[PDB]
Amino acid sequence: THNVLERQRRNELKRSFFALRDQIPELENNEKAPKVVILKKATAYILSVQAEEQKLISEEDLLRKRREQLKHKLEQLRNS
Amino acid sequence: ALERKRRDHIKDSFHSLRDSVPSLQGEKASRAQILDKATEYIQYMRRKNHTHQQDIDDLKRQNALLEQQVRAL
Repeated sequence: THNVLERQRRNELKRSFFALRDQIPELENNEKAPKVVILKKATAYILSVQAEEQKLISEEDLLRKRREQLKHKLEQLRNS
Repeated sequence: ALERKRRDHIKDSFHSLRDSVPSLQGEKASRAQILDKATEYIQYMRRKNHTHQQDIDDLKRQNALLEQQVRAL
């Protein structure tokens, strides 16, 4: 009874591993990637997209400050 | 002796993965939930980084135009 429910959790965990692996560019459909590689590579990839998000927010903030600087300069020239 | 070390690496790597997923913060999630939440978070972050990169491209185009308006004066 618990033996059939046990294999059902094992099957769902296996599918969960594949779905995670399918999200990692370095592992995408790498058929034989073991469990500990999927975990470690998923962690590394997650940290990379968090670092990327921080970089883009920073770039975006600078561009917006440059935009306001440029608009102020344009307005100053038009009124001088 | 090679099997207990390998499952101890699995356990540590599950903990590290779980700790990197913000929605799992302070949750003793199951292994299946850790995997599913990390998959969903990766998909959410990929879209969010794509949107940010498109906003950046827009700002670069606006700024290049503005600088041309400035230089024309």
